[PDB]
Amino acid sequence: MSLKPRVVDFDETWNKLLTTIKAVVMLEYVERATWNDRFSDIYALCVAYPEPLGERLYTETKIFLENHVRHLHKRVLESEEQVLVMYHRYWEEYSKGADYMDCLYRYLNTQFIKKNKLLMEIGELALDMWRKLMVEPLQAILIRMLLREIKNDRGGEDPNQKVIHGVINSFVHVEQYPLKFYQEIFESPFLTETGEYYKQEASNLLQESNCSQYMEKVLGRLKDEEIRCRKYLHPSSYTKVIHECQQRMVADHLQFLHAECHNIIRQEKKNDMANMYVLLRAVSTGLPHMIQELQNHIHDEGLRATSNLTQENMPTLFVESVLEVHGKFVQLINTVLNGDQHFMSALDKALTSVVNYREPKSVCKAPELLAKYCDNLLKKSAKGMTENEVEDRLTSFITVFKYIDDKDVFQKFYARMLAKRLIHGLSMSMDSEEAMINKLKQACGYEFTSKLHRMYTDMSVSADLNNKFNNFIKNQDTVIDLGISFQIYVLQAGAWPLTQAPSSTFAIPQELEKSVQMFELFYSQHFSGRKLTWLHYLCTGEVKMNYLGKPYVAMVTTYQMAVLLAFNNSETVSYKELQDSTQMNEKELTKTIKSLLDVKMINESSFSLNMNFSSKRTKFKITTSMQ
Amino acid sequence: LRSVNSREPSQVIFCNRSPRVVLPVWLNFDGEPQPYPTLPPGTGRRIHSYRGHLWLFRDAGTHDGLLVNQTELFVPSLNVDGQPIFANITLPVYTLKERCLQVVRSLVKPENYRRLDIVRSLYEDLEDHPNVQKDLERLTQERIAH
Amino acid sequence: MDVFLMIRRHKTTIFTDAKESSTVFELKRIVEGILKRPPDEQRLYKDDQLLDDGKTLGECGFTSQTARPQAPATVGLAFRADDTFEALCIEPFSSPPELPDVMK
Amino acid sequence: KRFEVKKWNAVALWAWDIVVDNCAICRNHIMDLCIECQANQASATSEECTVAWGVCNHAFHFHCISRWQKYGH
Amino acid sequence: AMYVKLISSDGHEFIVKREHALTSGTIKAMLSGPGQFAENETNEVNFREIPSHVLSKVCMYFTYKVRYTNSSTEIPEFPIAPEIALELLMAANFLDC
Amino acid sequence: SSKVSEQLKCCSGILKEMFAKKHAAYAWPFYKPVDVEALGLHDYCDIIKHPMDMSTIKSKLEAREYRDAQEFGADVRLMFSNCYKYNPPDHEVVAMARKLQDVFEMRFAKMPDE
Ligand SMILES: Cc1ncsc1-c1ccc(CNC(=O)[C@@H]2C[C@@H](O)CN2C(=O)[C@@H](NC(=O)COCCOCCOCCNC(=O)C[C@@H]2N=C(c3ccc(Cl)cc3)c3c(sc(C)c3C)-n3c(C)nnc32)C(C)(C)C)cc1
Ligand SMILES: [Zn+2]
Ligand SMILES: [Zn+2]
Ligand SMILES: [Zn+2]
Repeated sequence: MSLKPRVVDFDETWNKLLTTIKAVVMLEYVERATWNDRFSDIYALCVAYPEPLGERLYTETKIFLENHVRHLHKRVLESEEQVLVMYHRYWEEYSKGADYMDCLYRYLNTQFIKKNKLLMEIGELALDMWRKLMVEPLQAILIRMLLREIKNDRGGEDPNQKVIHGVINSFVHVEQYPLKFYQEIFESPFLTETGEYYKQEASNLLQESNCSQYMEKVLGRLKDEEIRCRKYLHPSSYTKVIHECQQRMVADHLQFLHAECHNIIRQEKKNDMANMYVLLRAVSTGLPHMIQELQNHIHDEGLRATSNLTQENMPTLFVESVLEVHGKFVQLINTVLNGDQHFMSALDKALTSVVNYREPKSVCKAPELLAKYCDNLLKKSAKGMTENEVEDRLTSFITVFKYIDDKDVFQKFYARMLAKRLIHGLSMSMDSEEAMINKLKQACGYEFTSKLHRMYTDMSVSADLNNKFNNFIKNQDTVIDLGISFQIYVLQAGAWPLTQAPSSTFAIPQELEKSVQMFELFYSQHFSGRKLTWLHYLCTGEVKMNYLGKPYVAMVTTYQMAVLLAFNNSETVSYKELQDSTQMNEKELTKTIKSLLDVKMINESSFSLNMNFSSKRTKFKITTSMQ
Repeated sequence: LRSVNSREPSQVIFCNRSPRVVLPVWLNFDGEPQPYPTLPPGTGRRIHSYRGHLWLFRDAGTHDGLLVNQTELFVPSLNVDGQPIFANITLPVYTLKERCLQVVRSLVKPENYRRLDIVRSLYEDLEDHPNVQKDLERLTQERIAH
Repeated sequence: MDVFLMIRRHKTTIFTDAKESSTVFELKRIVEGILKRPPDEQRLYKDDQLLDDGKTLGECGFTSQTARPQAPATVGLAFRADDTFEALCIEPFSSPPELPDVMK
Repeated sequence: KRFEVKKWNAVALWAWDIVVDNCAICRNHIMDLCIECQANQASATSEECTVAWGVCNHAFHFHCISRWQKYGH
Repeated sequence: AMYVKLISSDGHEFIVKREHALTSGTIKAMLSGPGQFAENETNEVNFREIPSHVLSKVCMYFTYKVRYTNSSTEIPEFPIAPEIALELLMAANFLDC
Repeated sequence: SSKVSEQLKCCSGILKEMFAKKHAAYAWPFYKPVDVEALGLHDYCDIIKHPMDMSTIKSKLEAREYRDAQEFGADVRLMFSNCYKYNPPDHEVVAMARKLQDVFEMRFAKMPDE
């Protein structure tokens, strides 16, 4: 049709509109005639001419809404023996009457507020009023029934999940037009009941069970409480209930928990430790006392274990103790309690206390011990390990010694020791030394090994510039002959220490003197690294004398060889003769003389050459003492 | 509704298919917009403007707002990559409601507003429509909801 | 293409988006879907020249190139009436009055 | 008395030598660094940003000397 | 139902959708209140105060809006006739959807 | 061919120094055609009849159609003076044009002969 305008009759229109509202809301399916006539009547009422009829029609609708609220309230008040079920059913009936909300009253939704506004919301206000008429007076009964059902479920009976959920939902769902309704309706009483229950349960359990039993029962109860909160509430307050229970049970007993935690940690009851750590992790104050006790116990155990070290193998014992303690503590803590960075810091502090414990009456030589341990692990005379094992040991030692006090002292000791071990001809692998140095340089910084770099560049600069001069000689004019190979390192000369300043000018054998002089003559061209003093205390070699009982020359140092090259003048000499020929001081002269006399190399002091010198090995060396 | 006085060139002319004459709103030092010359429906208008400027499209002979590039207004950008671009013109959700309000305002002069065979709701409530400062402020009211 | 159609017959009313390249037989199938009267008994005509179900939307000249966006495309509707197809009958709509004494 | 051998090790060397010439424009120490050349008392790497010109008797501060013989430091 | 049977008072029977106008949340919410439910749901609409040609043009416009609501294709303008402007003004001021 | 000129090299250097971000922020519209039909200036070109810009100077210097840096100076003077005669004497436009021309001259105050 194409319907022209019309004049409406208020009374008949209201009667017809009510006759459709009743058949729609009342859970009844009505004829298509009424279905189609409802909207037509509504429009005819809303289209009054030549004036408005809103005030009247809207007043009638509002009276209808108030009547619905009051009638629902009374019908529910008929619910004495079925309060909760009746409340749920009536709320569901109203919710279904609104769930038909895709039918008619969009005009009511959006043609009144924008007729006297920018006085409430219409459908939301209808829900709120229906709650006021029945819910607003019956809140006592509804809350009481909910609490009774919760208590009964806590006792062992089966509750009414769907009814509980809907009854809880509606009151918050009153106003759409956000946490006002629900967060002001249920959260408070729910949390209050949960807190009372948790307080009673914790008070009973604290005496009804031991620490581990209480912790396990509390974990199970917390899981059950989370399940119940999920079943009977939304995520807006589940955290509130859980936190209230946690404060009641795992919070109020923090002091007793820490009192037992000393023994718990000292007993390493993995399950109990995990339970305590979990219960205290979310708590502000749960960590500190346990962390302190654990750190103290670990440090004390490590120190006590290390006290029994055998004098022969001190570095090995220290390394083993540190590795064992660190491994056990890290494994336990990271397996039990989610890996607290506070636990990592406490482990670092305990390890530092263990390592930096220096006995009174002596200086703490831990860095020197570690450096010597690394040197021994890299040694070529102590078999039992592989190169990969050495690399792993260095990697472990870096993280172990991260907390050693004497960093600079350890560095200087290692530098001197490696300098000696390379001066002696024992560094079987500059690459293995460089792997240890790679650990030390990935850990100790760039300045940590700038000195090592200089010392290496010195072994080279000597190697490099001297080789250049030797090559220039190989391209030179005159002839040359060696008869004895040799090697040297004087380069950029400030990497490793040999720091004893000279005291007496050295007069060494012309044998090596010629090599030194030719080296200087070929070398003095175009380089500059170190320009330091003499670090040449390492002079020695051999010569084969076909004039003794047989040709036999054993290891002899530079002083002894120079004295014997003074023997290239006379075989019998007094002390003054050897002293002058060597240019050495009194202490070195006496030491060399005694060593040469007792070593079978010789036989108001006087000395003579040995013509019958012999030993158990035809190749034996007069030793240098400093070793 | 106050344009940005960047002075950084934005080399673009917006292809505006407005069926009337194209004289959109503009920006002043404090924000004063003024009409512009005629750009008819289908063709574009070319002018160099200032970076940071926000402007939209309307009907030159209707005076009603049609969302700037369908949005609030074609927006301010600087000159990088040197390419042309524009915030073109287009209707809002093409409303028979606005069409009827403006049709009443057109078939009856602005002095013919409260004179239906009806009561005095049409003029204000529905045909209190096209205006430059109004359209601008109301689009800005949307953008204040935003 | 989008051909705009609106069929007035008796007191009926129907509309859709009509394919210009598709079939008037498709239009009849749509009419069957909308009315419970398959294209078998349906009969649509652009004016009086009968548009066979083989004649597409462009067979009548009404397409999205000329179809009215604010008003539907003219369409006549005649259905099957027992042993014959009742002729197309569409009367005129409401009568419009003149303009007010000050608005014309 | 007998020695028909060759197999000493020996040593004598090492010839230290600082930077060489007169490098005054602003041009701080040729053997030290400039103001910012060697004002870095925690450093000695002046000796590697050093003061020399070439093999032709040049020297200066490190940076403003290079951009302004010993291979020394 | 397939269609939404909309008929005015003056004789004819017609069908129009609401989802088709959903961009018209006007339609989406005007079909938005008290429970109207039957097993044979076909969206029947009986009113006695609407114009016929106005309803037809409004149905065309509703199809347009349901095709253009977030659609990115070409769009025409709003077609109206100069016979019902005042009635449309009152009707809109009542509807606002 | 063209035997390179020291003035031409200094002109390339001046164009470079103009290629700094400092100058384009005010003479950037002059680095390209100040449209005569851009704002309805049917008489802008009638008044200024020597089309030129920073790009004009760059092109006249790169193409090798200029005799020396005096030509670049003359072109800069022509462009700046046309802008000034287009603008009034009480405006920021005069301020900017004078700033640009004076800066050009002062900076040219450091290029010697070749
Ligand atoms: C013929 C036509 N048909 C269809 S549309 C059209 C048409 C299109 C554009 C124009 C001119 N453009 C405008 O009116 C633009 C369009 C829109 O974006 C708004 N608008 C403005 O100019 C606005 N202006 C601004 O936002 C900047 O405001 C500064 C006010 O002065 C603008 C110009 O003054 C009025 C006329 N005078 C001139 O153009 C002198 C000219 N100005 C300028 C000039 C102008 C402004 C600034 Cl900030 C700097 C230089 C100028 C040059 S060369 C050059 C490249 C320019 C830009 N110049 C020189 C050299 N000497 N004189 C000039 C407005 C409305 C405030 C005047 C004229 C007609
Ligand atoms: Zn100097
Ligand atoms: Zn430097
Ligand atoms: Zn020289």
